[PDB]
Amino acid sequence: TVAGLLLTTTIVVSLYGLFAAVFAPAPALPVAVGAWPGTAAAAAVMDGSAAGLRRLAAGGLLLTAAASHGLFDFAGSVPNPTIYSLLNLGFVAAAVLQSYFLYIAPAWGVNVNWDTALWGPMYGTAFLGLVYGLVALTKFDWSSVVDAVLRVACWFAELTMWFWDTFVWKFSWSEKTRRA
Amino acid sequence: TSAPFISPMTPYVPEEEPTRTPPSIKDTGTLRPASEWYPQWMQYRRREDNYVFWQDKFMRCSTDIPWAEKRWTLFSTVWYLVQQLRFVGTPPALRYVAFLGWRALMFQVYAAHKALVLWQCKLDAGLARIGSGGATATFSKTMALRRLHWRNSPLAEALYALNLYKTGRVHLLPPVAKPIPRPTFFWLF
Amino acid sequence: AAVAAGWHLASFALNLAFWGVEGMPPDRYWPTSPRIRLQIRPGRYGNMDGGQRVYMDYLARSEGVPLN
Repeated sequence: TVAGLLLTTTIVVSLYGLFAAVFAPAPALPVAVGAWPGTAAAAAVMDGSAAGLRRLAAGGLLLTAAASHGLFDFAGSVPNPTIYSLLNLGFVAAAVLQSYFLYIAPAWGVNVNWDTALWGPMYGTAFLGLVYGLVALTKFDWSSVVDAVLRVACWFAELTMWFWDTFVWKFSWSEKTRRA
Repeated sequence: TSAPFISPMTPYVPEEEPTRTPPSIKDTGTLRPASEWYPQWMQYRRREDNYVFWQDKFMRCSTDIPWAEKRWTLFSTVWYLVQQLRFVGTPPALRYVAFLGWRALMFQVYAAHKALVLWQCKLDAGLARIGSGGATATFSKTMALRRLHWRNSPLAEALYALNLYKTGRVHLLPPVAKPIPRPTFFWLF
Repeated sequence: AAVAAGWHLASFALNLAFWGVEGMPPDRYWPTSPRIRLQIRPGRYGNMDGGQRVYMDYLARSEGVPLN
């Protein structure tokens, strides 16, 4: 069900964030040619105070990746079907809290759109954790969204049947009649 | 003797169902056409013994068809178009004219084949002379008839020519050609 | 013009060489009556008792019997 898809997608995204974060030394911040050639930290290099920050982010992303892999291959039977209810807390709440931080990120004026390997998996895994809160919140049967598909398909079918019988050709004309 | 229980002095060769319908009752093994309604031998038997004509008809046409002639394949569903053209899309008059022309052509072909067979018997009688060296100018009527009825494979006539040219022995003949089965592949043909 | 007419004439001659149904066996995917093949049978309404009368002369109209 969409629980498995949720967790395995968090696996893929976190492991790719690791494979792209622990294999490259660092990206480079744009120089913004002519931006206060003196102070204001412009036209410089990234500092040794953020590479370790990136590695710490990557390590946390890996720990939550392995945690998601464990939960996924454990609750694949959805041995303990109900114990994870504890770690459920840990797996979701903080995630949402994570997003909150990033949701206040534009307020603090921190730029997240320029760099790739830092805030991408940030917002990805945070939103995916909120979405796992959803998967546990409304309990998609993996056959209920298919039921919504069928509902909208039936509605549109009833629309096109009316459109046909009213503006194209009468159903009494097209279909064969019997008894004579 | 791989057979554990029973092993007669002659080894068992498996038998399998036939794959084609036999020659009718009326046709000769040769190339000449038949009498086209009634065979000539029908006249020398009792009236109460010639039910085999119509019985053979009933058999080849409806009753014993070998389940290998009812295989549905991709080749047979196009041969169906060809045959249905010939049987439903052509008027019987043109069919009749083509029939007459084909009969005439086949008669001429048979005459040619008979002449060729006679020439072959001369040549082989001539070569057996060099072969055995001495007196025998003879051939075998067996081989002439077997050549006229297409009962020898080419390898057989080659081996026979060699055997004649080397040892004579004009009465030592290849065993016989066996009947060709109906080729099948898969859903293909 | 002669060639473009000779084509039609050859086709017409070929259709003439047929002359009938002699040589044509029966067929079960194609009966001779369209009503059997098309499953057409009258119902209950539209049934006039003296309509059968009309039926007869219509037959008599086409079976060519000038009595009518």
